[PDB]
Amino acid sequence: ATGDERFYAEHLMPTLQGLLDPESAHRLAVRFTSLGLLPRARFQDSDMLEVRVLGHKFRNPVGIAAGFDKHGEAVDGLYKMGFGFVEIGSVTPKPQEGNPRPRVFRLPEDQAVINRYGFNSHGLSVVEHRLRARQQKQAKLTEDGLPLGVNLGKNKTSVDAAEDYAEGVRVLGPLADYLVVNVSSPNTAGLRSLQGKAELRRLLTKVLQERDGLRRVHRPAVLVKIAPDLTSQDKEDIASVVKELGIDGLIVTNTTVSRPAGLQGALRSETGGLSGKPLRDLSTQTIREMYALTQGRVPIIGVGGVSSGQDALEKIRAGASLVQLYTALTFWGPPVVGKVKRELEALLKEQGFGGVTDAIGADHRR
Ligand SMILES: CCn1c(CO)nn(-c2cc3c(C(C)C)cn(-c4ccccc4C)c(=O)c3cc2F)c1=O
Ligand SMILES: Cc1cc2nc3c(=O)[nH]c(=O)nc-3n(C[C@H](O)[C@H](O)[C@H](O)COP(=O)(O)O)c2cc1C
Ligand SMILES: O=C(O)c1cc(=O)[nH]c(=O)[nH]1
Ligand SMILES: [Cl-]
Repeated sequence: ATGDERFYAEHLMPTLQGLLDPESAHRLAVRFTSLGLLPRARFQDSDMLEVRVLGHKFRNPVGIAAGFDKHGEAVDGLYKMGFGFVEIGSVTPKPQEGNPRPRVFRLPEDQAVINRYGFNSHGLSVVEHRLRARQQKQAKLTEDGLPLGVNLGKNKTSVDAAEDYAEGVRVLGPLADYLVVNVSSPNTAGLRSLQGKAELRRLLTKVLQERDGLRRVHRPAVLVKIAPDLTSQDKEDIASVVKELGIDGLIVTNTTVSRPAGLQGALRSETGGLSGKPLRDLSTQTIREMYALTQGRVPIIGVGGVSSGQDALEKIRAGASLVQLYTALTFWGPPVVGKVKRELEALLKEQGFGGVTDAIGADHRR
C-alpha cells in the first residue's frame, strides 16, 4: 500500500500534472477511472469504518465529492478506488457548456485548486439514461454498503431556480440514494442567495414535496450543500429551516470564494472556488457550527481539504458522519483513498473509539 502511495505522490502524479493542462488532466482521469485503469485498492474495509446514516449502510465513511464525475461516467471505477460512497454532479436540467477555458487552475505550492467550471453539464436526460443502464447494479452496490448520491444544479439562464431543482428531483431522484441541493456554487450568478431564509424555505419545501411524491423504493434522502463563506446569520437561518422542514442532512462545505492570507500560488487571484488544504479548517469549523446549531440531530457530510486520516477524523469529531474529498486526489492520485482509510482506522484505535460512529461529534462532548 505505502509503495504505491509514495510512487503516486512523489513521482507519477507530479509528472502527469506537469505534462497536462488541468482540465485535460481531469478529463483523462474520468476516462481512466471509467475504464477501471486503477492501482490495486489493497485496503480491506473493517467493521470499525462502517456507518449507518441517511437510511443506508456505508461500508466506509470516505466519499468522492461532487465535481469529479459531473456526468455520472465513472461511478463503478470510483467504487473500485475504495470510496464508500459516490456523489455525481452537479447536474443541470438542460445541457450547458459552462464557462470558457481555462477554468481550472492548480496551486501546487498551496495544495489547492481554483475552479470556475460554471456547471458544465450533460444535463438530466443524458445522466438519467447513463444511470438507468446500471440501475440494478447500483441497487446491489447500495445494499452492499456503497450508496450513490446525485448533486443537482440549476441552468445559468433559468428564471425559476426551484423548478430546476424540482425537475432534478423528479428525473434523478428515483436513481439516487440521496440528492443534494447545491445552493453553494461560487460560479453561478445568484445561486448562493438561495441560501437566505424565506426563499430557502420556499425552495426546500418544493424540493421535499417533489421527493415525497416518488414511490417508496425510489425516494431519496435530501441534503443541502452549503458554502464555507456564510455569515453567522445565514448559518442560523439554514439550521432553522433544515430542522423545520426535516431536511435529511447537510454537506459542509463547497469551495470558498475567500482567499486566505498566505496563498503562494501564482494563480491565487483567479476567479473561482478554492479547494484543498487552504479550505480545510474553514470547512471543519463550519461543520462544528452546523452540528451545534442542529443539536447533533442532522447528519453532516464533511468536505474540504481532506487528505489524511487526521483530516477526516477532525471533521468527524467536529460533527461529520461521513467525509468526502476531491482535491487531494489531484495531488496524490487513487492511493489517497486507502491512505485516508488506513490512517483514520489507526487514529480511531489510538483515541479509544470503537468505530467511526463513536467519534461523530466527540469534540462537542469534551
Ligand atoms: C481539479 C481537476 N483535476 C486535476 C487538475 O487540477 N487533476 N485531476 C485529477 C487528475 C488525475 C490524473 C491525471 C493527472 C492524468 C490521473 N489519475 C490517475 C492516475 C493513475 C491511475 C488512474 C488515475 C485515474 C487520477 O486519479 C487523477 C485524479 C484527479 F482528480 C482533476 O480532477
Ligand atoms: C474542479 C471542481 C469542481 C467542482 N464541482 C462541483 C459541483 O459540480 N458541485 C458541487 O456541489 N461541488 C463541486 N465542487 C466542490 C467539491 O465537491 C468540494 O465541496 C470542494 O472541492 C472541497 O473538497 P476538496 O477540498 O476535497 O476538493 C467542485 C470542486 C472542484 C475542485
Ligand atoms: O461547476 C462549478 O464551477 C462548481 C460547482 C460547485 O458547486 N462548486 C465548485 O467549486 N465549482
Ligand atoms: Cl494551472
